[PDB]
Amino acid sequence: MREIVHIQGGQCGNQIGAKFWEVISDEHGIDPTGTYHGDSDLQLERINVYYNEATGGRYVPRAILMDLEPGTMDSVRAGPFGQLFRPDNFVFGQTGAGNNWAKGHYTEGAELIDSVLDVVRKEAEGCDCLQGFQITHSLGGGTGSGMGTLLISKVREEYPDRIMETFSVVPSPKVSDTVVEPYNATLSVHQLVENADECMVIDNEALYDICFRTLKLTTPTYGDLNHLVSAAMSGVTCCLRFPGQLNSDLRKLAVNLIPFPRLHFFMIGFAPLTSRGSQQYRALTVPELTQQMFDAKNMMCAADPRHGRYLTASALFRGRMSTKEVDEQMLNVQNKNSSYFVEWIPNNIKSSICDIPPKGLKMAVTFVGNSTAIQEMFKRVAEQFTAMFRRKAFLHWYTGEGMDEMEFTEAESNMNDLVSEYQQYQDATA
Amino acid sequence: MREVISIHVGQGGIQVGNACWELFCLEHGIQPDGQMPSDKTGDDAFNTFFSETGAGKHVPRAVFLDLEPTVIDEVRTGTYRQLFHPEQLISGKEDAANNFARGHYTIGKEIVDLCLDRIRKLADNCTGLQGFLVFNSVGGGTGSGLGSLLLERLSVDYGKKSKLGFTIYPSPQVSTAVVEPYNSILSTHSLLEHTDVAVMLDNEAIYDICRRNLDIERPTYTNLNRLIAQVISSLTASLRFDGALNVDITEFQTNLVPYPRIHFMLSSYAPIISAEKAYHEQLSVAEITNSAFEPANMMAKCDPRHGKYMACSMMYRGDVVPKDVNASIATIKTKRTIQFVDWCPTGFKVGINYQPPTVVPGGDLAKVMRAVCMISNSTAIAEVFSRLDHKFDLMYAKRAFVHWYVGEGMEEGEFSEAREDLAALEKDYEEVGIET
Amino acid sequence: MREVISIHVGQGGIQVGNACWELFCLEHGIQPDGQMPSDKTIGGGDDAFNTFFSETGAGKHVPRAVFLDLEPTVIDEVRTGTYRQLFHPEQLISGKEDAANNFARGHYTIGKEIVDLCLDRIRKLADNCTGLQGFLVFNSVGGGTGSGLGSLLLERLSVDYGKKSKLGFTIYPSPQVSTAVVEPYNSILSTHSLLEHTDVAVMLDNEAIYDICRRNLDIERPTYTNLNRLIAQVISSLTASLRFDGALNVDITEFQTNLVPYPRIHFMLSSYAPIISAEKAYHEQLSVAEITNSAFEPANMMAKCDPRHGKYMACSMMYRGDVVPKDVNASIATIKTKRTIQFVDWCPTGFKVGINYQPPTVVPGGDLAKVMRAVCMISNSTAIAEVFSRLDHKFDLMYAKRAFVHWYVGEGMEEGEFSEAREDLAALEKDYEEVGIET
Amino acid sequence: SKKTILSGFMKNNSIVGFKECLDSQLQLKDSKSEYNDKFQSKNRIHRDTSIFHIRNKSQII
Amino acid sequence: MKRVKESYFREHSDWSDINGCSGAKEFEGEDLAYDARIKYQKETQKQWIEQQIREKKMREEAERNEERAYA
Ligand SMILES: Nc1nc2c(ncn2[C@@H]2O[C@H](COP(=O)(O)OP(=O)(O)OP(=O)(O)O)[C@@H](O)[C@H]2O)c(=O)[nH]1
Ligand SMILES: Nc1nc2c(ncn2[C@@H]2O[C@H](COP(=O)(O)OP(=O)(O)OP(=O)(O)O)[C@@H](O)[C@H]2O)c(=O)[nH]1
Ligand SMILES: Nc1nc2c(ncn2[C@@H]2O[C@H](COP(=O)(O)OP(=O)(O)O)[C@@H](O)[C@H]2O)c(=O)[nH]1
Ligand SMILES: [Mg+2]
Ligand SMILES: [Mg+2]
Repeated sequence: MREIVHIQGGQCGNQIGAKFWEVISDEHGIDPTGTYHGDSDLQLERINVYYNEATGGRYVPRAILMDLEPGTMDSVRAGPFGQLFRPDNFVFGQTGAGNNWAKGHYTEGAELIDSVLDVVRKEAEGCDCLQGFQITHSLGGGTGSGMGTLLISKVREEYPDRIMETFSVVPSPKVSDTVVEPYNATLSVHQLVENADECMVIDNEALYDICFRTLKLTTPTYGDLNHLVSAAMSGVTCCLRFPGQLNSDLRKLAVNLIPFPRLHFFMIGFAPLTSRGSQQYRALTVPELTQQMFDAKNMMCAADPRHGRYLTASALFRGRMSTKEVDEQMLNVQNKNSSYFVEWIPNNIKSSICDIPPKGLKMAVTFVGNSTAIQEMFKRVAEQFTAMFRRKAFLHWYTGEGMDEMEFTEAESNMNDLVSEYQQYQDATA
Repeated sequence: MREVISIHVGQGGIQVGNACWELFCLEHGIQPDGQMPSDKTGDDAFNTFFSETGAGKHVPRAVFLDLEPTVIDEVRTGTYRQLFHPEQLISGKEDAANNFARGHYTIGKEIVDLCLDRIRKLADNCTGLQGFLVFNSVGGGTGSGLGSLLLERLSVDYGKKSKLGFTIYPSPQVSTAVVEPYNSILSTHSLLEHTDVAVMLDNEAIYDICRRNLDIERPTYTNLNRLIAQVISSLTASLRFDGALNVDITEFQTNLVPYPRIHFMLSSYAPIISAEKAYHEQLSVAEITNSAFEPANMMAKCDPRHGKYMACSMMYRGDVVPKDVNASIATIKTKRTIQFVDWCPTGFKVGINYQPPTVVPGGDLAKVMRAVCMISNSTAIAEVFSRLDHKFDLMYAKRAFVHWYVGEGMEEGEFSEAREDLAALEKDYEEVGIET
Repeated sequence: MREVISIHVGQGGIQVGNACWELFCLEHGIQPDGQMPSDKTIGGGDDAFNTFFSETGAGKHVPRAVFLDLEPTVIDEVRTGTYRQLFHPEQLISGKEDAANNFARGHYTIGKEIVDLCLDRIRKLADNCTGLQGFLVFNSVGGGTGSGLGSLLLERLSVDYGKKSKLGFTIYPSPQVSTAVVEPYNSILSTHSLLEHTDVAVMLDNEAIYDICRRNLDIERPTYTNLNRLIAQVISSLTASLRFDGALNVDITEFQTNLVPYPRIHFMLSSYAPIISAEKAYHEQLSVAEITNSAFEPANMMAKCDPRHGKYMACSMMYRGDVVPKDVNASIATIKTKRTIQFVDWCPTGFKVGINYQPPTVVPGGDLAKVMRAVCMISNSTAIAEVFSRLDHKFDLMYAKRAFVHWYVGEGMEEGEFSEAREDLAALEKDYEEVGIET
Repeated sequence: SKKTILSGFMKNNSIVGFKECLDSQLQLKDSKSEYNDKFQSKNRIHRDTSIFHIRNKSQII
Repeated sequence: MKRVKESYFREHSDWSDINGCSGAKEFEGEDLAYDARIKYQKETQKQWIEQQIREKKMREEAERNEERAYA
């Protein structure tokens, strides 16, 4: 029933998938052996959305894991709940990409794409009623940034009516781990803008900031970051798996969130988050939820919304709540901050309600906001790219396998055009 | 399923290979016999360096070459005699005697064929071969000649396979021989267009480090070999131990060498403290990463403060945490005495591995839960080339010692092209170092 | 998370460092070996020692100080001393050749071979701390190596940092008591250097402390150990508020915010009370009023100067013990009522008072008694010009016939530097003169 | 002692991929056949009309 | 290569251990063992000091003995 299949690639994508599948499995009450041990009816009517049924009464996730090196999947198989994934789904190369976007998009990914395309076609054809595809990947690593975009292009050429999501990890210039981030990041964005139906950006700097300031915990880790991001994924599609006061599908969110076809890059947020010491003080109410949800520092993107104007916003609530307070609070927050909302799109907030809360909570909020404040990410990325590119540094690695500087220049020009157009609507007035 | 092949030529190469293979064996828990540690009791990591013989013992994927038999005789008589395969310790009959021409044109060509046969016999076994490591004292005739010959032969036999050269250039003022400028320049002319990555291993800096830190006022070659082996292990741990952020051998030529002509780096290791005060300081990640960038801690006798930085690759092994690493990176960037080149906004590559550094019995270093190994490409390395150039021209002004090479099959002009290649390298470095 | 960095240079600097560091050791309860016997402290939390020591994770605590010398006798004595396990093995930098009381040797010939090592060690120590409050420096001005290295380090630090506060506890030769015969020359050169490179200078001449220990401690044969103990007690009283809780805390930044009206005139003189031996301590009352009265007599002063000959610009008082704010204010009121002490006209309010609760500690084998009240004094007054005038007279007398200048010109230092030093010091007395004039 | 014990006699006479199939696929009872599912039921003169309509979504197979 | 450990000291948790965590209320990044961890490792780390100290002194004796014989 309007189900979705999962695609994950790269070491980062595999690590995100390992936690997201754990979260969804625990929310649906499924053991790592694949046997149900839940307690409520609601955990099973819509179980076909994420799980396929095999003989013997067990469930298997409908995910496909890819990489150019075998270590990452041979490692995730050792993690908890690693038994769920089907060995036929794993696809790996024997070489790896080495953070070369050209290598992972032209030479090795080109020959590897056949098997993963075959399996994704089989998986899509098997399910009765498609809803869409979701991808999780990092733009800083060569294998992800190349292979994922190439697969996006290939599968978009085959399924033009299906909806597509990308959860993209954009490399920040503060917490920088490799020296070739600008090149593959720009080349990834150039291909992403043409094909991705929705793109949703996550920054490790923002994750560290929120973990350090809101959680106030001593030692963060990639596990904690994956925990936050997995909660973010579960929030958007909860109401697709459970009933509620107002159902809202991915297509509904897409219709109500993107005014123009080329403006589909979102910043998201999850509420509530509280420290261990402060969890016993705060009272979970709708005002607290919305005030934390519109907080600038709660955002999982380093971009600051108050530097720009919201094109539109969407909020998904989880738990048993009455619509009066939701609507009144959203009206009040729209009225009290009239400066930060562009005026020619009146009533630019969408709300949706699901009555099944996350296990252990009563009320939760997942927020997706299309704002013009994201332009600074692309501005700094393009600045670093042009500074490192004017001297033709780190270039022959990309040019040694069929790539030329014309593609680089075209990508830079396209990205700058996107930035200029995206800021054009910021100053538009009626 | 990933392997690397080790090549050790020259007396220094042999004397450092022995030290590094003691360390690898201790790391993987093998006894000198080559088996499991007796009958007191298999994670499958040894495949990176060792290969299972089919029944019990392990044979390393390394080859030793020499023209003078001596060191081969002692290694075949010592305690590791049963460990190595009897027919991979290639020994010649007459040494080149500090003559580059002898080892490049006269007597090494009869041994290079057997060496290539053995290299093929080791390579065909491997299936996911990452590449080759080569060790050679550059200031020696046979070492330089065979190192060259093997480099150009491998470059055409294999092609795209990666090779890493850990060469030991002569010190600015301390040297054992009197003719090493000639063969060092010729060897550099050879390796410039054939080696993917080259690393400085000058001996003066290591002597100074041992004197200042280990408090050893009478150190010998063994300590230097132990330090170099520690560098090797810190570099190659990532392939055989689990880590939060892994770096392969292929993830060096894509991050550390901005242009193909520029592939010479210099290294540093931290912490380097004698055990008598080693843990009377907390050895935190911040202080170890500051000591790593300290100019007095360079593995080569070069001062980075005289030039800019293009690339820095650091591998942390032990109890490091990414937040602490990033916090240290921020402080290093904010520090004013270290400046990066303009066209490189971010220049740090970072790798994390969980296996702690080891201590070797009879060693000098203390076994610590945290360590960092740094390899940097910076403009300051032109000074050593300049001083070697001056030393070479001082010799060549009166054509001294030239007969010893002319009479060995190589003609008069080869010095000219080597000098021109050095000049071109200096041109390239000082052209890159200028801001836009 | 608040730290200071200590610099000791010269033999006098090392000997003062020994006393101040043993005092800090006993105050914070750390053991000489460096391993704490462990406890839950009595003031200002358990982070107190962080002000002076640094944690190695567990075990020995490394003091935040650096020792410099060129003659290895005192450094070797410290290295073989009872604190051999306390100090870091290679932060005690020692040379080979002494400057031999010649400022030129220590400022132009053999200073550079050690200043770089000092700078590197300062780098390593400064990278440890996070909230560095400032630097303190200790040196003897009448000694060649101490003077030259102090001048060079101040000049180099002024450009290495700039805005960070530096305090200097200098010890001038006494008006008639001196050991060397050429100390006026290098004293004049050192002041000519440090006038432009020191935020706060404290005068600590030796004849006055001799008179103090003679009159008060009833000791007819004191030695430098007693003087160093008094200096250490002064330092501890000055810096206690940084680590011990009190009603009115005073930071290091609230000295160059209350004591130096203009950047030029930053030389101050410090007094202490009570200074009494145990046997006669059985008599008096030890009240705040009488201790603050005792802090004001020129006979109690540790600088050989007479404030009755000039006006006071500023006053800083640091009380410690069981003092009461109302009692302190009453004492200030009585002092202002008193006529024999006159303030300058343009300074209607001239007192900065701080209160700390921890009473002072007594070192075993010492000479002071255990007291429940103490007050420390840092005053800036116009009477300080007389010492400068006296050294002017002595230097003029010795330079009238150009004696000993052959050496000073022989190590590369030029002939003329004496003249500009004379002009600078003369401008200094002149400035201190028109400062005190009434409008 | 991981793969050193191999020998030709043991190697070839050992079925590896076509031995007994894994469980949870054995689950059919051999004798139970057609005409026997229903024609061998029992049959009975008066049927039972009790039919239950549970308020749960029917499982789809 | 592999990532079998989330952090270096603690391994992954048992499936029984992760009972909830669908909502973000427990993170295990709050540690709750930081001071104990440091205090524990530092003591054994001192022990490595003193053990190396015996080795140093023993080889020091062994390096005087032969010259004592040579005299
Ligand atoms: N770092 C280091 N360098 C060494 C060592 N042994 C020799 N060397 C260097 O090697 C140079 C001379 O070459 P050798 O290694 O002795 O012998 P070779 O390389 O085979 O060349 P030939 O002497 O012609 O046989 C010396 O100048 C040393 O600098 C060593 O153990 N460690
Ligand atoms: N009050 C006091 N003064 C000291 C002490 N030690 C040294 N001095 C002063 O130092 C001056 C002489 O210099 P020294 O300390 O002997 O040596 P230096 O300062 O390092 O300079 P050099 O003599 O060149 O080595 C004397 O005039 C003393 O006033 C001390 O322990 N107490
Ligand atoms: N959120 C998250 N980010 C990660 C993780 N591992 C790596 N990264 C980020 O991804 C960047 C490198 O990604 P990379 O390993 O090259 O991705 P790949 O090339 O697809 O394998 C680094 O800058 C990290 O900040 C993870 O487990 N979670
Ligand atoms: Mg030799
Ligand atoms: Mg002296």
